[PDB]
Amino acid sequence: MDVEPGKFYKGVVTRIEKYGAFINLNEQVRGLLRPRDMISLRLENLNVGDEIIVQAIDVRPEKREIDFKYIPLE
Repeated sequence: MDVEPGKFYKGVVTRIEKYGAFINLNEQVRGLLRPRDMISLRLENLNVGDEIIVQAIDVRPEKREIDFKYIPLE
């Protein structure tokens, strides 16, 4: 699966950082979910293995990483 900037995807939380949560979308696709981009869910309540529905903000090939945004449209 490939990821486009602005499309809707579900991902799984790998680890909780003090500045966000790293989430995998696909075998070679991982990104970062930041707290100010979160609506109903806070980093403080997220656990390793939780499936979170997010929208892709920026997909940067040069960086191989993606920004995630939390939406009430789950």
